Amino acid sequence: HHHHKRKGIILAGGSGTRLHPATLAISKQLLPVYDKPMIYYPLSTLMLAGIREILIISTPQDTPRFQQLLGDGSNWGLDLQYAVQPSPDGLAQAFLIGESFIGNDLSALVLGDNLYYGHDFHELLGSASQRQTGASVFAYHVLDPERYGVVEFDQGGKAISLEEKPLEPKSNYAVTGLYFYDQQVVDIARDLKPSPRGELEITDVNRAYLERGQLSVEIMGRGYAWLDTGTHDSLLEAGQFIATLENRQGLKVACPEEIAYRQKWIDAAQLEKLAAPLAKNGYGQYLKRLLTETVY
Amino acid sequence: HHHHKRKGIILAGGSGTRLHPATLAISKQLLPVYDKPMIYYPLSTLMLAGIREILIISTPQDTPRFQQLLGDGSNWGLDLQYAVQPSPDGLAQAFLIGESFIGNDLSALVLGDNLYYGHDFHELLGSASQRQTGASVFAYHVLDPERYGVVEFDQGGKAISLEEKPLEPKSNYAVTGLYFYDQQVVDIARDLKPSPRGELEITDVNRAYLERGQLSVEIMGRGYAWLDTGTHDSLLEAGQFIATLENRQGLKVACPEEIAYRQKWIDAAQLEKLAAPLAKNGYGQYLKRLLTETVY
Amino acid sequence: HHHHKRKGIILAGGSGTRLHPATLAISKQLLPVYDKPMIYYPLSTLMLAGIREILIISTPQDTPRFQQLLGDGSNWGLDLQYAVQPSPDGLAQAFLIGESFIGNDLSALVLGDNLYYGHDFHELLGSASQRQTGASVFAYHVLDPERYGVVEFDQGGKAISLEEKPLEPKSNYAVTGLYFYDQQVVDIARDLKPSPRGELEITDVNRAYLERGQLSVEIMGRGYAWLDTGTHDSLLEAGQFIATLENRQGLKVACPEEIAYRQKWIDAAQLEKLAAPLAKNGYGQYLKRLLTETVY
Amino acid sequence: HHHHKRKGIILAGGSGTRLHPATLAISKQLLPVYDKPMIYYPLSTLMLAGIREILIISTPQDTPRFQQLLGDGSNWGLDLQYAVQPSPDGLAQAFLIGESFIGNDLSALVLGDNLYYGHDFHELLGSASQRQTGASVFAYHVLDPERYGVVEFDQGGKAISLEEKPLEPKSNYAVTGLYFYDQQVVDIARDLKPSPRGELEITDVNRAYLERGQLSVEIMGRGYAWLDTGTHDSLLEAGQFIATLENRQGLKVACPEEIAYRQKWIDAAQLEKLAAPLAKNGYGQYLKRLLTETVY
Ligand SMILES: CN(c1c(N)n(Cc2ccccc2Br)c(=O)[nH]c1=O)S(=O)(=O)c1ccccc1
Ligand SMILES: CN(c1c(N)n(Cc2ccccc2Br)c(=O)[nH]c1=O)S(=O)(=O)c1ccccc1
Ligand SMILES: CN(c1c(N)n(Cc2ccccc2Br)c(=O)[nH]c1=O)S(=O)(=O)c1ccccc1
Ligand SMILES: CN(c1c(N)n(Cc2ccccc2Br)c(=O)[nH]c1=O)S(=O)(=O)c1ccccc1
Ligand SMILES: [Cl-]
Ligand SMILES: [Cl-]
Ligand SMILES: [Cl-]
Ligand SMILES: [Cl-]
Repeated sequence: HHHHKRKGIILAGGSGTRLHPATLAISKQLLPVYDKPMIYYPLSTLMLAGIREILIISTPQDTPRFQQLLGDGSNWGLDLQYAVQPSPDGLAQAFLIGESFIGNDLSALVLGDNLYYGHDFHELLGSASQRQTGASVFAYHVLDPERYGVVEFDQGGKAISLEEKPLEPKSNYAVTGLYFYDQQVVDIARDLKPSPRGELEITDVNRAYLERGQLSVEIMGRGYAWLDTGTHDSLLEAGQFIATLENRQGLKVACPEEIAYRQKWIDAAQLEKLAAPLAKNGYGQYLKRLLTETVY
Repeated sequence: HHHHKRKGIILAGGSGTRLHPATLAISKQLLPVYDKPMIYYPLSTLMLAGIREILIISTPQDTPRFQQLLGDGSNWGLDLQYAVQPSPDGLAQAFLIGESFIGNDLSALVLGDNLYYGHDFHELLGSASQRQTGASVFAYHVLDPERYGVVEFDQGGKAISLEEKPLEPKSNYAVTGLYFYDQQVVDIARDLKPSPRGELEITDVNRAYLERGQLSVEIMGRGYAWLDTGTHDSLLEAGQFIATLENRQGLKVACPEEIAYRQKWIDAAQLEKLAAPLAKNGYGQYLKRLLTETVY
Repeated sequence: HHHHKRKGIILAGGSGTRLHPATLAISKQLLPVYDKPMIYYPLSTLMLAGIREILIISTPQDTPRFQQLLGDGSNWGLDLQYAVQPSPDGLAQAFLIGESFIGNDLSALVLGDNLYYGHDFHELLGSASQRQTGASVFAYHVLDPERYGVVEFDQGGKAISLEEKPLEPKSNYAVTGLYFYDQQVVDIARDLKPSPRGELEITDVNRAYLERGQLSVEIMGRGYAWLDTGTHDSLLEAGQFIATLENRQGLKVACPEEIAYRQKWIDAAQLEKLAAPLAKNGYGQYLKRLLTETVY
Repeated sequence: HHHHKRKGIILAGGSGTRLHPATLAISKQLLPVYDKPMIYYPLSTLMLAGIREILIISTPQDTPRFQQLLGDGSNWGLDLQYAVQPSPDGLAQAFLIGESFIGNDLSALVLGDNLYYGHDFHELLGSASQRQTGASVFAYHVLDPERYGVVEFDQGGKAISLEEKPLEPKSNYAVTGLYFYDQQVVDIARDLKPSPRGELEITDVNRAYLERGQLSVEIMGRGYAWLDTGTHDSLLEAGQFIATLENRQGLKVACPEEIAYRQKWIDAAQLEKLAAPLAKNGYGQYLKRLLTETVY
């Protein structure tokens, strides 16, 4: 136990009224994507990147529920802490809210409703996580880049501009909801002004690194799935996508107890205890099977 | 001493740990089925039976959230009351919990995780609602009767036995989660002894009515969909099913605002106000279109 | 000189290049919807109307394949004939191609890519089939009327105009792909002039009947599913929709063997033989179960 | 044009009666998976492995249809040839049928109903394709390894046995439907005897390489999708899986014209011509867009 290198933040704050009435009772990032709470996925992304000290930011109403779901992290070899965003005034506000949590360390922000799947994903993040200066982002080809921060490249494949929700996007490349930053991000976030939309823009954070030549924009290839959670239709597809992978394989995607176990943050003895409450359903069954099966 | 309509109950309590970890932060009946919380579907079903006075039974933990979503019903021409079920002791327990709520009235119990769709469904509920003594249930042909209460019929089509979760079902006709009762149900329920599963069984209730010759079983035809919400798989399918119908039709299934509007429990002016806070999203836009479209 | 029942047509011709490359090797109406060829669904629809004598219209290239699948109908208590449509010149062309087949009889046209599901669907088809003069069509509320023939109603609910693919639909009520005709349709069809699209339009046919006051439009309610097969997306959804119903119920939608059995066009002994060559798979096992289960 | 290094074979032969009636009219590998014929996927796998000379083996009935779909290959920079398997007497029969096509060259067999997706898939195949001696296979963790050829590993992660459809599988690792072989496979196939099931087993081919220490079994990781096409349910999931990837990305999976174009087997001028017939639908639109868009 802990009373209060790279730190993680999950920004799991309010989506406004766009998925109401589904999200009227509870924020989106506590709803299941197939067999597990949405937040398990970005949590799992951070743990895959090797990050164990992690701040979860949510609305004032829902922190108790996040706190309840995940606890202090210790049962999974994590050190979790919690903070609140009172209004949805931009994703960069994560760096103001998390300022004292970050301290003097390196950091990474993941959106709490972002789903990543694919091969060698541990290596793709460990590469960004090892770059100790500047920021690292990921660009992914999408059909509807107007909804996102859009990267423009020159003919030699070098990032030359970023634009948030452009009316005429410059490419089909969109910045995904996963960001790695050095010790400069907090101080860049403090200097931000609200945009025409009344938000502290993460795209402004990232343009400040671009303007200094310190932004690494790596291509996240078509062979990776960055799954859309923005619409009722896209939530549905995501659960369909995860279910098809888990049913085919008899292996789970973004099972935090398993990831902990593979990183050796918990031992056999602890995994076994975590299997015990859930032993009557499939998820406890999965976790027990992992004790005696070799999975390459 | 000397003496001189039908209330509804929705049971939306603990699904224990069945669907953990998806349901760890929030109870099943608030998870979305496509674009609206699951509890809207059975609420709509009672509304369609003509029932305006309704008791929602939930866990102590989740009652506030049902209340936040649903309020007192006044916005939709209903009256909603709340009660808690501290321990999931079985479905027949709704009648003890709801004894003061029911009083000397007729009742209807609906499971808070049961979705229905189909044609003349209003009329099928009308005929059970207007049967003023005894009980009515609905029998539906399912692939896996062993999971349900099962009705055995004789060669005349008459109901002759009921068995809860039989290993060797006598038919494929499962009893759906919607039950209509006369003034005898509370007394029947008080006398029940817990099953060996540690549960007060709705099927024991229906058997009492059967043994007194006061149980109408109606067939809910194959042209109706009675959807499965028991697993992560079936839940996903339930969302796909609704999405497909609403995207095809430009009409919603189980939109409580709409149903109150068509029942004339609320007027055009009242519906316009309900639309306003959701005007940016599709749900609010749909409520608005209903004002100026004849829909047959 | 001196003179003294209803045939069906299924149009399963060229979808041109719309769904190429999926449909390059094989026509649309033979692609599966879940577990059975698409053409089974509209065939089943005619069977449900009581119609036993049926002409299948396909491309010259694909007729052998319809014939290999369906034969002459004798196995299922029907009589199937075949005709070809060398150029996709429009739906009303079915009446010229099928003129000798129809003779002096009543008719019914069904599109070979149109799926229907719902309750009392038998009865809804019964009332159109038994209307012996004029034409009957069905109007269904859709999200995208602009893609269909659209019915405009006056405030009494009476059909007053029909428009093919209007840019500004007068209602959301599209005319479904199922049409019932008296002995005037062939003559109406011979007189049509091609539309500017180079097509003989079914909607022109229905307008002739409207202008003579002999067009019944019945509403196919929202409790019916009329499924979309026009796109790769909608097709996939159509398979998901059927799969969900059949997996839930342990019953099939549009199983022609079953429907002949229940119509008493074939007997138990005949159905047992049809089951045999499919006995290893689920379809054959289902046919076998139908012999020894009462299904209401 | 060509009249009749590594060669490819696609075995797209009969699945018997297990998907009847869906497959009664046409073999499975000509049915669409979402927007394209199933065979496009394994074709695309071979082209991704750098293989351009390719033999397509099908039933006698369906060769004309495969021939019709794909032609001589020349429009896509391939050299296709066709041959027939008269009865389904085992996957190893591909090497007897293809003996003279193979000649003295290296070879690779892909099953015509196998779908692969994932990142760095070009590199994973180019590694197997470069190993000039022995055979290379892939092992993938699945839920139901009894259906497949199953690999057993020792504690150091070395393949020590292969078993075809074991009643008690030794691991959850299954051999996928993609095989690379040197000049020995033809002569090993000729010496095979039929199994207890009356088939020339590909697993026997691969055990012969294992017994000689010449089988490379590489793990295909959980971050890759090997999609199941064996059941109606699994076909459906696959089309759902592909559609979700293509709709999110605005990029296609296994578009052979695109792969050809990226390998430089056809130029801009040719791609443009292939866009022309399909210009009115999305797939022609996709191909034209590829002329003027840089996709990393
Ligand atoms: C399918 N993936 C996955 C894995 N690859 N792994 C393997 C794993 C686990 C711990 C450390 C490295 C690796 Br590789 C795992 O244990 N769980 C997984 O869900 S993943 O890398 O694409 C992924 C991990 C976490 C969140 C989202 C996807
Ligand atoms: C699709 N259905 C439906 C309707 N039929 N209706 C029409 C309606 C509304 C009020 C009273 C009668 C009728 Br009919 C509606 O307004 N909303 C609906 O969702 S239903 O009858 O099958 C249904 C009602 C309530 C919950 C689930 C399905
Ligand atoms: C689900 N339906 C259905 C049925 N209702 N029936 C029952 C049936 C059969 C023959 C005659 C009347 C009736 Br009811 C059946 O045997 N197979 C069916 O698929 S349906 O009436 O909506 C339908 C029939 C034909 C094609 C598509 C749907
Ligand atoms: C999504 N994939 C994919 C690609 N990766 N590519 C990129 C590509 C194309 C040609 C040569 C190398 C690469 Br990388 C492509 O052009 N089409 C694709 O479908 S894939 O490598 O996983 C794949 C290719 C072919 C069949 C099945 C999957
Ligand atoms: Cl990639
Ligand atoms: Cl019915
Ligand atoms: Cl209806
Ligand atoms: Cl992997």
